[PDB]
Amino acid sequence: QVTLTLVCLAGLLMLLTVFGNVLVIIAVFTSRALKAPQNLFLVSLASADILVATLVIPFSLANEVMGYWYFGKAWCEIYLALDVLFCTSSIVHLCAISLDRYWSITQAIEYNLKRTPRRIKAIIITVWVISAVISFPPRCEINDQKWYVISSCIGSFFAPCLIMILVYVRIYQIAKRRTRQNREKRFTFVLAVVIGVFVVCWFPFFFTYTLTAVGCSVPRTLFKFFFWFGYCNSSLNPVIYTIFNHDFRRAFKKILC
Amino acid sequence: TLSAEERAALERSKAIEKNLKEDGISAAKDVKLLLLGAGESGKSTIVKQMTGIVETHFTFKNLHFRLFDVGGQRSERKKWIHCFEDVTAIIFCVALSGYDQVNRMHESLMLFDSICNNKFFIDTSIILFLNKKDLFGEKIKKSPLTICFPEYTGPNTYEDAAAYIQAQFESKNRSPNKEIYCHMTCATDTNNIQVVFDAVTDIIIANNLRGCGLY
Amino acid sequence: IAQARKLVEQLKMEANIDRIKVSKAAADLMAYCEAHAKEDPLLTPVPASENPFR
Amino acid sequence: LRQEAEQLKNQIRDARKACADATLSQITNNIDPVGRIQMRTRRTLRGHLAKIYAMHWGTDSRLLVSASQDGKLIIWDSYTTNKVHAIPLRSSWVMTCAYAPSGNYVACGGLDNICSIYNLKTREGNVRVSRELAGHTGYLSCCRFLDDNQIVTSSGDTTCALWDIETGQQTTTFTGHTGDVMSLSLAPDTRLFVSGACDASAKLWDVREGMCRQTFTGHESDINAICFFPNGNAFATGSDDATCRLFDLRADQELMTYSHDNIICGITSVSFSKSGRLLLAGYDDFNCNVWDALKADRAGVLAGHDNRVSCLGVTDDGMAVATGSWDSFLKIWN
Amino acid sequence: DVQLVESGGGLVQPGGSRKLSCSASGFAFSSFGMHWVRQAPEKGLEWVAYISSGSGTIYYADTVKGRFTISRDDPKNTLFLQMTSLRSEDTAMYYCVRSIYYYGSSPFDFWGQGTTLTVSSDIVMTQATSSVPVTPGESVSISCRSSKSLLHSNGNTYLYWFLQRPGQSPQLLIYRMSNLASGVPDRFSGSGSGTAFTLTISRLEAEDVGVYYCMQHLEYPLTFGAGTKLELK
Ligand SMILES: Cc1cc(C(C)(C)C)c(O)c(C)c1CC1=NCCN1
Repeated sequence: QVTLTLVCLAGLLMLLTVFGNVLVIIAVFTSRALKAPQNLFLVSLASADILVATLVIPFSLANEVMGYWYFGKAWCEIYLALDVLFCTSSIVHLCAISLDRYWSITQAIEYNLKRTPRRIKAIIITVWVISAVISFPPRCEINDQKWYVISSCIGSFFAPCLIMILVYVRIYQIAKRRTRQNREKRFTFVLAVVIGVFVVCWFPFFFTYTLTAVGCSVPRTLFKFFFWFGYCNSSLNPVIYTIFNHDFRRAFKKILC
Repeated sequence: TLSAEERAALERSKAIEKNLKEDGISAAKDVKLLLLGAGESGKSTIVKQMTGIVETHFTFKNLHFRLFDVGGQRSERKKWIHCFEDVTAIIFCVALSGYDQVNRMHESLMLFDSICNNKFFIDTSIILFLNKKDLFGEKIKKSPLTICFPEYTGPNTYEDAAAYIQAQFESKNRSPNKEIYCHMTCATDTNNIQVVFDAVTDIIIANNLRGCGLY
Repeated sequence: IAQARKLVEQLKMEANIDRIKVSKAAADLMAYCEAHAKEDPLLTPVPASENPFR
Repeated sequence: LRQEAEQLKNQIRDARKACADATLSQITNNIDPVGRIQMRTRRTLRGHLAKIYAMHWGTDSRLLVSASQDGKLIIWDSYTTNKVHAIPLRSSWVMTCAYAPSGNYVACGGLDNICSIYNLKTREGNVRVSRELAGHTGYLSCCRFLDDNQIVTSSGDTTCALWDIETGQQTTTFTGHTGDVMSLSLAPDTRLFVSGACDASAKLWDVREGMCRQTFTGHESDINAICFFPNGNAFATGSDDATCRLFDLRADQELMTYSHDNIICGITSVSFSKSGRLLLAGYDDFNCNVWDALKADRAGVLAGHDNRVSCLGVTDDGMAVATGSWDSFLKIWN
Repeated sequence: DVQLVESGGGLVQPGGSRKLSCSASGFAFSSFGMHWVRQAPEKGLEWVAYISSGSGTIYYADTVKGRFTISRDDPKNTLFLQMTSLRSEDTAMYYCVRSIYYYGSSPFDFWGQGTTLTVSSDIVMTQATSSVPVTPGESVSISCRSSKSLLHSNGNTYLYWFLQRPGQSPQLLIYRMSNLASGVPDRFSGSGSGTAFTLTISRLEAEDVGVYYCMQHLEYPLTFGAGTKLELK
């Protein structure tokens, strides 16, 4: 009976995600100050977000809105793989961005000699192909082979999460060591947010498959909530990675005016 | 569409664009420094230690440095100062010893203030060199202190006055997020490149978290 | 001394100019501007066609 | 006696005042004001990588050259935005450029205190340096081609010189300003020219005689740009005072005052239209206004660049106008 | 100064394979697009091949396609045309030309010397007659005709004129039918309509006697016209 409100919510998500990602894209392309080799990761992540929000979401919403997949074996079998690809792409991009930061903050000169767009593009292609190899193998259903689901879950979430935690902890420690007072609070808040939104919006889902699938099976109606939460990160992340960057702040102000 | 000659012209334009882009990417790797002393300061000493603008570049630990010293320009600096707006950092030299020739300390301090507070050029870190340690040290103990600065009211010698004038110089640094490094040279030390290297690596680190603001 | 002599020698020359009246000069400028106001494209926009910058 | 110098100043000021009736505040009021004028960008040249300080149109009214701190000169094709040539400079510090009327030569200079001449039409199909005019002491400020073998320059020495390119030696010098000279413009007759200096005054010069003929004053602060009238009978002056003024070369007095309260910032360049009705002037506030020549009304405005408009030029045919800014972008407005 | 030298000629039986090499010296060879032009042993001229400045674009005529290839190596300052499977009519004299394209360029300005060789739709140009009697000191005009109008939308009528003195390599005279090639007397004048074109020679001297051609550059393949020889009746 509230299906109209649900579709309104879905459309709001569509518009917010697409607007944010396109704003980021235009800001990065249209400004000279943002002409650095480190912005291509943001470009790729925004693209991913655009694709996933524009085409994956509508079919998922159509599914489970009445309980049946009105299409046949076309295209469910490729839709599942496409969704998996466009999701894990964001996670891999976040991990790569964090690693690049870390390497930039520590050992600045040596790495500094290796920021040519050639390496950045190679990294992006590697991230897309690793996502492809993760996704491709082997009443629209989902796979149940435990040896597949658990491995995919761990390799897609736990390792990137561990890397992000370690690198950001290392960065915070270095910033504290160079702190030797007012900004101490000002920037401790920023780091949490970057590592906070990522885990809160995504930790429950993988956790659950890792649970409720191999161990004791405990299905609950909150899965739907976990699934829905799994998507909004794509819309939150573009904003998180740009609100704290002055040049992006000026670009957005110019676009506004 | 377009004719064959126009197609050839477009291809030539694309080749020119690619060559220019590659040249720019290659050039943007090195670090540019500006040396702005005052009068008889040890700018000549520093540059030799290593009729218009003079450029001398050197490579230290696979890092290319380009140094500029606009000393020959006798015209007013408020014009043409804006040229060096996108510079990694600047280097300033004073002395220590000479502080009674006129005075010299007041002139250097006002010049430093003027260059450190500009509408642009406001967020560039500063490296400050105190060369000619030996002459200052010998001048103090025989003719203390005076100093021209009144209301000193501190210990006579030696690091007392050294740090006092140092702090006087780190003063009048209004803006945050912009550090002033310092070092005292005897005009015979052979490690100035080391301190410059440390300062530049610290500055680039600071820039990195700046983007990753952090902020 | 030398600077004063040069300055006075220069200033002696500017005393020779007439000058000419200002109203007549303004009339000349306005007349020329009105006369040439026809062929200037910025003043009168050209048609969308025959414009090198489409 | 300096008192005799100031007595001569007083008497000449009195004569000038006696030779003034207009005002220029009631006359010209009856003409049809142009009102607001709409301008739209047409092309955007995005090849550079750093600040650009000077540009110049060719006599053909299609090609132009721009100089930037990256140490390169680009010969653009405005109709197609094609990079005709890319010239690597010996010294990366440049502050001016000029385009020869014949189109065979282009000159540029800056803080290096020398003016380099480049030959475009060469047997080997590649540009080369023809002459390195090195006589000045200060930084170069402006250059202009009198003809294929005569170039005028202004530097920080508070002086200007006329050169013989093939000989490579100065043939005349101007030493009256007593203050840094920043810009100059050649009269259409190619016989007289004027220059602007930081001494808050401008002087007219005679090319053949090599001596000043008239000195203009009444301006509060530095002057950054000057340009002649199409008829070669008047000129306008830029400033850091945030004001523009134009003087008559025969009546020898100030005429107009282009002042608006809302704008308090330096003026980087100025230019006229083909008929002289439209006055153009860059500003430090990132947008260049358009002023009526004889109404002192801000007719229009041009949005962009980011920061900051520093050089502009109008084609000989007047078709379009180009502007440049420290963001490494050129725009064509029609 | 600028001068092109080449030596790869010889006598090869039908269907043989050879290589042609002309070496540049005296200019920025790496910044010029190079062509090859074949002059049949008796008469005539026809475009053969073309390689762009960065070797990023290559074109061929019909009879040449599939049997010949063109290559270059900028560091060595050499141009290569590969002879393979040559047929009976391929025997001819060959020239390698230099050409650069931008606003107000002068392509086909300078030609090579030539190296002999023995063995064993498209725009069409018309000229007539092939020999007209002329004497010194009196004006004359030569006309060339095409099928499709050369007037492009830009207003550039792509037409070129060349003069080949008896026993010497040709040289450019007029490009785009309205300009004048460098180092040429001002008596020559190019004019014509969008399909028909003519010349105008004044104060003729004994040095102007030769055979002329008309060529277009609007669209590949480049097609040469017939030769009109001048004499000293
Ligand atoms: C649905 C899904 C399932 C898995 C398995 C393999 C864990 C079943 C995945 O790895 C991935 C990436 C997805 C993609 C997705 N989940 C919620 C929203 N979009």
